[PDB]
Amino acid sequence: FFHASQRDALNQSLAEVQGQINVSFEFFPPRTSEMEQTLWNSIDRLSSLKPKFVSVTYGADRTHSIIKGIKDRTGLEAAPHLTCIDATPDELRTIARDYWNNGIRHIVALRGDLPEMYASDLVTLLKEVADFDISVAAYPEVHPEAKSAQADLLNLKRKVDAGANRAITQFFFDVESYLRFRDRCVSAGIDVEIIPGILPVSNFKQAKKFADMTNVRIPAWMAQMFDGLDDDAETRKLVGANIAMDMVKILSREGVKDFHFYTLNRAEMSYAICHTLGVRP
Amino acid sequence: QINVSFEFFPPRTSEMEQTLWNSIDRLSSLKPKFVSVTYGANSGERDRTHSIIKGIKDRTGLEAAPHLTCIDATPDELRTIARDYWNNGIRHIVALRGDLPPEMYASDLVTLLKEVADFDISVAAYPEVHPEAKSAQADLLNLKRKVDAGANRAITQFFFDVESYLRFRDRCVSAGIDVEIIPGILPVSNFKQAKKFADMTNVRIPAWMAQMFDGLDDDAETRKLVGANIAMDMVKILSREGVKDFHFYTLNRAEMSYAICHTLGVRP
Ligand SMILES: Cc1cc2nc3c(=O)[nH]c(=O)nc-3n(C[C@H](O)[C@H](O)[C@H](O)COP(=O)(O)OP(=O)(O)OC[C@H]3O[C@@H](n4cnc5c(N)ncnc54)[C@H](O)[C@@H]3O)c2cc1C
Ligand SMILES: Cc1cc2nc3c(=O)[nH]c(=O)nc-3n(C[C@H](O)[C@H](O)[C@H](O)COP(=O)(O)OP(=O)(O)OC[C@H]3O[C@@H](n4cnc5c(N)ncnc54)[C@H](O)[C@@H]3O)c2cc1C
Ligand SMILES: NC(=O)C1=CN([C@@H]2O[C@H](COP(=O)(O)OP(=O)(O)OC[C@H]3O[C@@H](n4cnc5c(N)ncnc54)[C@H](O)[C@@H]3O)[C@@H](O)[C@H]2O)C=CC1
Ligand SMILES: NC(=O)C1=CN([C@@H]2O[C@H](COP(=O)(O)OP(=O)(O)OC[C@H]3O[C@@H](n4cnc5c(N)ncnc54)[C@H](O)[C@@H]3O)[C@@H](O)[C@H]2O)C=CC1
Repeated sequence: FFHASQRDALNQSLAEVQGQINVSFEFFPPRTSEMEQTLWNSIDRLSSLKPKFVSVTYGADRTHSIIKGIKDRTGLEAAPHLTCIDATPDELRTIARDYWNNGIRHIVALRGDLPEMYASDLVTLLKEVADFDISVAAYPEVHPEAKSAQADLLNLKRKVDAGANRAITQFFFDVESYLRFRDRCVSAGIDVEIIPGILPVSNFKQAKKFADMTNVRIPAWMAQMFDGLDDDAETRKLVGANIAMDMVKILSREGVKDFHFYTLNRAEMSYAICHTLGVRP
Repeated sequence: QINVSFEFFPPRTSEMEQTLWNSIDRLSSLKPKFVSVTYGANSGERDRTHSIIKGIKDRTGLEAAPHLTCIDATPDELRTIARDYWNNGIRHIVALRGDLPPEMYASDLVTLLKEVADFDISVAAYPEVHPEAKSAQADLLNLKRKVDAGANRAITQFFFDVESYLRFRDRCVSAGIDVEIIPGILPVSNFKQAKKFADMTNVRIPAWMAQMFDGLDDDAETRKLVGANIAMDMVKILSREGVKDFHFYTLNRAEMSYAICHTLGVRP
């Protein structure tokens, strides 16, 4: 009936969007020789998809090196992450110029976490220190430390007004949440795209942990979807890929033409999802 | 409230033999309503089909339905085979005619089986019409004949255009065919092989699907994920349309069908 014809149109419209969807991949500095091997293999694999750009997380660092290793190994725009943790404004400016003179003109401005300065201040700083393409974080399901939804929302506009080139959302599994949030944004005056951050889930346990610490919700249907798969890595991957592909299908239909993938240094899942989006070698 | 069944085929090599039993153990934990095994005239013969059925029965205690064709087989041979199965606990048979290399049609086999014993009988249905049918009307009338002859249920040829199945089911009901029209689901991980199958059976492959597998000839892992996504989508749609039974053409592989069943609520 309707559900049948709807899926056909939805799959067809996605098939036609092949070629005009931008994707970016997020990685993290490896802590072992094994993970280093995995990372550089995922980078080589995902590079064939010619992403808009790739980013590297910032702890508290090999971040700078990896960025460098990428820009010259593949020649892709590498955007390093930067926080306000354990660093003074003077040091920050140092690092800033230390990147600009290295070909790095794209940075993901973030506050960071501790076990007194906000992201907004870092945005203005990078803008005060130079003119980088600032990418900040957005939270469709409100950041934990936010006073209220509107308060958190107003902060994003504050970061955008500060000079943020674009916003990248925290991962989510409730598509409605993202959509209504994106509406709330434009309805608030923010004129930048709220690029959805996609987390392809193969390890539900880890994913559930991340969610609890980021105030992200795990809809019941999803919890049921992975229930009983603790010892079935292969099935978890198929189920996880299915969920991600469906999510990115709905978003694509809703006009979203940009996606940021939390690869966790793995390429296959993100690679497959991109494939369904028309992003191929 | 969803029931499932899995179809396997007689292995022709030691490696496939290994693969098959690994899949049987894996899938058996899902407690399928029944499992079936195909028949290949020039690819295994009925002894190989019989062998697998006996193996499944003795090893899992699951209902195993052998596929039986009436081509190049005399009525007396068929009765002998039928009686042999029945006395050995095999009470479900997928009655098929088999491809012509007229004699007797599937409906004739159904009638012949019911005479031997009160067998549980499943017959083939084609949402996109059997390729040799004089017409869609005649092909449907034939399904009616097979059901009227004693067929307990119909199992459709695989399809990728879900609406073709939905429209077909409606025609069956309008035709008075009251048995269940169980959709045959083909999870695709090897598109080239699936396209060959589809082309030989006039099963339509939607443009979006052909595009989905384009460029993955040497990427088995991506084909699996894409295929699983397509399959899970289909069963979800079908499930919402009242389908309570699914038959999986596992091709002797378990992962894809296992995952799909999981997303359907069918778990160990
Ligand atoms: C794409 C992405 C990448 C990330 N990468 C990393 C990484 O590499 N390294 C890392 O350490 N962390 C990373 N994080 C996590 C992030 O640093 C944490 O979520 C952290 O809690 C700070 O958030 P923020 O950067 O959005 O800062 P902010 O935008 O400052 O938001 C944090 C909180 O401060 C509140 N707020 C802002 N201004 C004010 C004000 N003036 N008064 C009162 N309240 C205010 C906000 O409402 C919010 O609750 C990432 C997150 C995303 C979504
Ligand atoms: C679930 C399923 C399982 C299968 N398993 C196997 C298997 O294990 N082994 C194997 O060899 N094949 C198998 N097949 C394939 C099948 O045997 C072929 O499609 C075969 O050509 C027809 O078999 P049937 O049982 O549908 O025969 P029938 O139902 O007799 O149909 C065949 C054709 O004859 C027509 N017809 C019926 N009566 C008449 C009449 N009196 N005059 C003229 N035309 C008539 C029908 O409209 C149709 O075109 C399977 C198919 C399905 C869908
Ligand atoms: N989206 C988020 O909320 C992110 C938060 N972070 C925080 O910054 C820290 C330093 O970065 P790394 O060196 O990469 O840490 P890490 O090496 O301990 O973690 C590696 C990667 O796992 C993922 N991850 C870890 N904790 C996460 C969380 N709570 N939520 C979502 N994803 C998470 C991220 O991709 C991270 O890059 C992380 O430990 C984490 O606390 C980092 C990336 C994303
Ligand atoms: N569901 C269907 O349409 C089936 C059709 N058949 C036909 O009967 C012939 C003889 O049987 P086998 O010796 O097993 O052949 P085979 O040995 O060439 O094929 C082995 C198995 O692969 C699967 N298969 C092959 N072709 C298929 C098709 N077109 N559609 C769906 N599944 C297919 C079946 O499980 C079959 O048992 C097959 O070659 C095929 O043409 C057999 C089983 C199922």
